Amino acid sequence: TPQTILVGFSFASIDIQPVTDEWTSGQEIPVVIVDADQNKNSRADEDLDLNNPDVTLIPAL
Amino acid sequence: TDEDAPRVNYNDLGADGVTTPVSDQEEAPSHSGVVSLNADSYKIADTVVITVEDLDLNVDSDLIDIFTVVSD
Repeated sequence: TPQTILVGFSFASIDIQPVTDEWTSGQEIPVVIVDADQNKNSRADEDLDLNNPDVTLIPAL
Repeated sequence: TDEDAPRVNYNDLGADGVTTPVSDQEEAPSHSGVVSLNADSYKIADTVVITVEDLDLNVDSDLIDIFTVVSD
């Protein structure tokens, strides 16, 4: 029984979630990025890297 | 459909001893393709999506059926 592989992108959603209602100074708050396009390996951990040309897109501020 | 429906034929030696055939048929009708858009109005770069529901274009229950766009 043959099985096909589908190439398809996804819509990302970058969200900043402060630990409280105000982002005061000296408070590290998590940044959550949901992007299936950067998950290029299902058996390992993919870490973004400016030095890695394979990682095409990196968030910036 | 009706008298022209796809019918499979299979001979058989019955318990009596005659070679009577046994057959079964199932209709394979078509469907009216319906295409519609998610919204009545769209803005610039509103990401319009085309939903086509027509079961006759499925040519394999295993593989994912796709239709590309001609560039020629």
